[PDB]
Amino acid sequence: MSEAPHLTFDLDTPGVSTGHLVVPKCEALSLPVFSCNRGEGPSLLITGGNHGNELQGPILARRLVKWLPEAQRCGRIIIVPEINPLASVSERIADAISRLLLPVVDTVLDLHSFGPTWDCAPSIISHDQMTKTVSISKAFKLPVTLLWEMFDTLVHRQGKTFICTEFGGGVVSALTIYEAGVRNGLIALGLVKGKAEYPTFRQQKTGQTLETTSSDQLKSPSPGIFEPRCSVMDEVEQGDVVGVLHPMGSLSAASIDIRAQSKSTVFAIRSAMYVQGNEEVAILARPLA
Amino acid sequence: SEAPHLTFDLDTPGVSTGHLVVPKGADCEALSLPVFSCNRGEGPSLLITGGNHGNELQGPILARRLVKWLPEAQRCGRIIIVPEINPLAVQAWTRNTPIDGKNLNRVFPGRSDGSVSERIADAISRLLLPVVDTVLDLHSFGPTWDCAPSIISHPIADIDQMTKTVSISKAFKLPVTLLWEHNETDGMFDTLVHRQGKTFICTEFGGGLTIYEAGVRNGLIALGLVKGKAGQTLETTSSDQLKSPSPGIFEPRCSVMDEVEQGDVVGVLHPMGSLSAASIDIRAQSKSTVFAIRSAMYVQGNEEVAILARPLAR
Repeated sequence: MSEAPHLTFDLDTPGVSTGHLVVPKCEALSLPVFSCNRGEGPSLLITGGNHGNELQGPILARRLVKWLPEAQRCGRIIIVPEINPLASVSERIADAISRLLLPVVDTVLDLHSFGPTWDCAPSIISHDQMTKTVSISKAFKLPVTLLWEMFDTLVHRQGKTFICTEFGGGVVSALTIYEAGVRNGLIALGLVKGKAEYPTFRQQKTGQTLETTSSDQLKSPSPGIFEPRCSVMDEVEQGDVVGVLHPMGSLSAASIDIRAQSKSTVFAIRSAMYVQGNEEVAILARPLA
Repeated sequence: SEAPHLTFDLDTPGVSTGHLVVPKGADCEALSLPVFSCNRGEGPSLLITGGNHGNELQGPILARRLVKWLPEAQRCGRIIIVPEINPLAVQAWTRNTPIDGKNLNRVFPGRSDGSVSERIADAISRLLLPVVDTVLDLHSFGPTWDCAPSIISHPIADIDQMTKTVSISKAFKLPVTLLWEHNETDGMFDTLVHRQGKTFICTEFGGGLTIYEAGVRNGLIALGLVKGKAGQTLETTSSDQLKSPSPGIFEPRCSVMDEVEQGDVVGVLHPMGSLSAASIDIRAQSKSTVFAIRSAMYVQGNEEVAILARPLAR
């Protein structure tokens, strides 16, 4: 009964506004929102914090909120740094974003997190508009642009362009790499002045387009303690040990090797942890044919 | 009913593998914790434990490496290893026991008719503790923390015991040996150290491994259990334990091993309910080294976010 979702300020108000997106009743959640409305030009929504466990997205989004008042040349940029603050309520949060934010933007940039248990390459993932989405994605000049075969559905259910930058909690994340990349996308979109620059990653200034399919998505054959045996960006040969699975019911039993099925690059890899059978423990990727 | 017991004989010469059976109780069925024992006759006795907490797997992994290496490397004595003392926690991805909510370490020596954590503690205390003089715990500092590969030594009033334990700890040759009177000694510490007068060594694993391997090998050499040829000593006091003044998103601004000056920003706190409000700086109270620091995460007011340390007086 009581109230629909609402914003605490008017999005048509020129300049900078800060307020909340109130999601109706657990009780009401008030998600802080930043909006800079500088008229005609590109309209972009930036979201972060799907995983309350890994906050590099939210930190990058807050930095952007402080910087955009001086740098934003035109258009409209809405920033919701933390989408899952408590992290049904998840349906109602999705609904609030769909009703109040998605209608006003043409593009959505999700600062998506895999969680603290994965390491992954600083990158953009993509699953006509595909050509547009892929060119815009490459314009970020991140170390990897991945063609990988739900929030993209919401965004697609309004026919908007969806860009997904991937964050993980492992050693490979690189916050300044992601900053440089997001700035390159805002430059590419025409929202801020400047020239795109590849950030230095692993002592290099390069971008690479890779693809991943089912054979490259390595899964555990059975339950146990997964131990990674490679790092993000490692070039592996077919048959190389990507990780080892240790059994928990016995210290005499053998461990199981988890091997790469083809020559490929380690895009993401799980940290050491207990996994069930058929759980993905490494994402490999290869260059396009 | 059933008492806790081992499924094999510790006095069996050579390498044995089996289980420690924790009987059924009021909250769950019996548990079988795998145990390794390498008996090479007369010499030092040692228990090595991992997996007291469930979100730390480097200890369990290191323990399993020792299980495979000690059959050829152990020269004498007896080494018992339990790579995961809290399988319930390891499997639930939880810090403490998911059934009873208890931190297995703080409940030692437990009780046979208590909750699951208490029965696990009772089983270890009745069957493993009485046969060892030294316990090595491969301890989870916290997966939300990055900390130096180290041993944290808690000051105690018994001078010889403190001297012996600190010397053995330093002989591991890890990056840091940290003197710290944290008073988080309920359970296992009080049991082994104060009640039993034993050598208790805690190696620290944060959530941020060949260092640890080499360290534990040096430790084993120093204990006379493995033959071979095998570092900063720092202290942390209350002014070195930095806390958030209010709830928000903590953002670290320094890394483990960084040497910070008095007044340097160690981290920043971003307020949770506002994008207009300014962030709060969390500063070092003295020139010190970063021993441990939290990962970017949500914190409540007065939560510890960084542990700084200073070199011990020479």
